[PDB]
Amino acid sequence: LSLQIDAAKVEAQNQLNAARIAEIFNNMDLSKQSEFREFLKTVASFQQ
Amino acid sequence: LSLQIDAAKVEAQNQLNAARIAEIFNNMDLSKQSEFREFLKTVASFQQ
Repeated sequence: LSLQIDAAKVEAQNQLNAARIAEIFNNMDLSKQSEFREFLKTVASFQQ
Repeated sequence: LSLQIDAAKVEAQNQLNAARIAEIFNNMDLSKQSEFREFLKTVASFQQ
């Protein structure tokens, strides 16, 4: 049951951490991609 | 069954994390490649 709780922790940890990882990545990336686009769009503008 | 749930977690974790990894990479890269192109295209423009 300890090994279990250990798994339970390792899992909880992995889960909240999963959650954390999943989130951070999604937030970081999606947003990042989209904003970088702006940057490009503007560099463009600027050229003209 | 615990080892199983442990695998189930390790797997769930690996899965959502997989998902996370797969996504972030794809988003980060595809987008990144394409935008960097813009940059080049413009540097070009600028030259002229």
